[PDB]
Amino acid sequence: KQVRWCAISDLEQKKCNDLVGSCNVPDITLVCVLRSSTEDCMTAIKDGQADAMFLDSGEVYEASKDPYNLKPIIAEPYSSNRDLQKCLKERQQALAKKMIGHYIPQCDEKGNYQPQQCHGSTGHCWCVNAMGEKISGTNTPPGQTRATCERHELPKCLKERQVAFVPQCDEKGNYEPQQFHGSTGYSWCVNAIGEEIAGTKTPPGKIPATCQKHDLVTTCHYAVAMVKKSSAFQFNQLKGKRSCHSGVSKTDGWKALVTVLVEKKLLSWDGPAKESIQRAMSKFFSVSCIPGATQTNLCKQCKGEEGKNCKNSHDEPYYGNYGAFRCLKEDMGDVAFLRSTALSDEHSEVYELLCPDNTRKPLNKYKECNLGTVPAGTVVTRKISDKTEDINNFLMEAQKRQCKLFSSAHGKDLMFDDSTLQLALLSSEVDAFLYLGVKLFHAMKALTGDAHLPSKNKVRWCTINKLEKMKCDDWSAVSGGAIACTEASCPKGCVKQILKGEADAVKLEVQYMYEALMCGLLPAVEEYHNKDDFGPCKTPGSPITDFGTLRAVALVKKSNKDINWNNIKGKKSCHTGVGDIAGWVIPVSLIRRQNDNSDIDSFFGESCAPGSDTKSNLCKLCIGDPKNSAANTKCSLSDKEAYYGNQGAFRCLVEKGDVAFVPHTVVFENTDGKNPAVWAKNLKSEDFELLCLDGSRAPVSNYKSCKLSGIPPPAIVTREESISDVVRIVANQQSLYGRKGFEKDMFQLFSSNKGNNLLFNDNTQCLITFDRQPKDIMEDYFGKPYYTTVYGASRSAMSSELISACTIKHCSNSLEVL
Repeated sequence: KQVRWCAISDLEQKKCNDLVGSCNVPDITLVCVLRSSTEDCMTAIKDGQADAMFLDSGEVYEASKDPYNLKPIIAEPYSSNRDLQKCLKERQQALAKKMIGHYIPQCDEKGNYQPQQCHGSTGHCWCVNAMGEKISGTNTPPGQTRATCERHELPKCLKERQVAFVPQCDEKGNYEPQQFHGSTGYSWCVNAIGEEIAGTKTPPGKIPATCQKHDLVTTCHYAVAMVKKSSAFQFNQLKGKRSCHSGVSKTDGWKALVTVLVEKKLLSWDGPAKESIQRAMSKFFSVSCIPGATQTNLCKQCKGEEGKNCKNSHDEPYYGNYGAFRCLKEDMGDVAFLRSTALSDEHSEVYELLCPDNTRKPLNKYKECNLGTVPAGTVVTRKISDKTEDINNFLMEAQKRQCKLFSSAHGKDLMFDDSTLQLALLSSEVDAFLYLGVKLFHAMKALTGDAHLPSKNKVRWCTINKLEKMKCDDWSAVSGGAIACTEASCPKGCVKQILKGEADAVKLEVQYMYEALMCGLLPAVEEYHNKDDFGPCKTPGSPITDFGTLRAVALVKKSNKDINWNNIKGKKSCHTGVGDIAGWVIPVSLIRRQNDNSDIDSFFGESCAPGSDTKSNLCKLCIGDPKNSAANTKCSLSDKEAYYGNQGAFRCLVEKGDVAFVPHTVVFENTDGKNPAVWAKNLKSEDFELLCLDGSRAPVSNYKSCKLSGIPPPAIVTREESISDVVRIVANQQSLYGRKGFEKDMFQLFSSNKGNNLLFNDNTQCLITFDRQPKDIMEDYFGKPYYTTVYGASRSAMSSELISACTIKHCSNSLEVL
């Protein structure tokens, strides 16, 4: 019902009052809280005196910590080569605007851009490639012959696959990051457009380089150094010069420049633990105006009034990009460090750029004469997110109602970057780390001084609950400084901690694996479950007969002789639950692979898949709670189902089913006398059969050959610089607290008085160092069958915030490169 925005200057508050008066959003009132600087506004938000504010990307990492503890919530979205049905989304967003006479993208039947796009109110038309970009030169006014529009929707990867080394592309048609030559056995990594990145080519037999995912994006902004053409100094002569900066905490004003100076060996400084950055910089420049700085000489050139001088605020006239430009123009500085948004051609007469290659270039080449790419700013609120909903509602309704958000007659870049086109809500999961990405986050961390000092003799294990934490603390007490503990909420959070340099290793089930391997983490060791062969564990290296991995299988009655694999469409199927690998994942994957219509809600009839829609066919014959008429619990992902799990899905094949999808063990777990005492009394393991791929059958004890696929074992993961460490520290720790370890009376790695299946599954036999075969990482852990069947042998089969954070954003002028 009310949203308080924090303004850092008088001009920002004037724009805020303007928007209070003009922008009428129903049921949400706007309020302007005035503070004197950026930091004061952050504090006011932390104190609940205000609700949200805009921040530069560089100010984000320090905002997520004490004494602010803020999180990003609303950012500007970038166009990329990963967007799907972009025309439909853009058309919807345009139709949602409360205005008339604006361009509403025209879509065809299939959700693709019409090659010709017209602006209705003006009569202008133009041509457009698949991603909506205007083909240069095709804008035609009314009354003039329209440019004939071709259909530019063939991607470059598919255009290269034809006329043919044959690359591998994904379902949409982009480049797979890992490329493998079929003629000459080799492996390398490629760009977002197919360019081979140097230093990655690998002859066969050798392990291949770990390739990283690339997204091609447009409209990137950069940090630049600007100098008047009359001056004659270069980059490595900055020492002693007078500088103008946008702000002490901005990326375009401070942080990128510092990273460059350090890499260029120009800044006399070693580490942030013994001397702050501002000291070294104050000794580097003579006099400067760097808003927010605490060194006297770094504020001499500023022109703010008494008390307003050198603040992170427009009250300081030299604050911001345009403030630094004004500082350079009035000759209060020799070089201005700012963003490529303040660039204009009206300035290309007097001003030029100053490249880190000790050369000068005109403004228009800012793409090749810069200090780094600068991500867009973000709206931030309290990490507790008590007001995210209201802020998002107000901002998006103001965008629909065409309020003057990203412009003002009072000044430039007030409240928001004036270069902002549209603001969109981020996932609630996104914090500073997920927003900045792994690389940029680690860079911010190393710059602020929180860089962790790696220990090659201590592994920090991550726990997912308090019971795991208690077992970890027992292990750490009996460990002798080799095992430490960290706390997280879910395995995904542990992977985040590992990538943030706050933890070292963690055991992941296969379901969490695809993301982990996608972010550069490798398997150090794996969980052995073969209850019958302790050979490979007592002498580390003795060959492995079988790993004890689960085998997903389809189990049927010998009574129903007609059910074969090539006719499973329509039969009552049985699933352990929506999410389980053997009970749900493998079958639906193989189905959408072999039957191209790929509809599983209609493929089966009256299946029991606990976890699907209560009204669909996937929740019939699901007897929910036999003796509980006080609650309807049918089709639930809990034991309140009489069909959840291996046992519950086995009840289905004997009751009202024709086929079940379970691990192979279930048949031997509830038959042949070793069964509970209700429904599987006189049932034997001979009365059942398995379904194989070629459409035949076999006895149950053929799960090695008549199998759907193989389930990869749970794996302990860590970073590549810790493998050789973690492995050995595991080995040392396994000869002491394993099953046949020396001090098994002190502690067991595979049992606990605090709970069951903590840290590792209780039926685990031992841990084995993951051998790194010379092939793809996913193909090595998952195995070619599982990989190809579930993920389609692709690195684009999944999209989450974490993979988006492990992504290199390849900047380009446009996606027209096809």
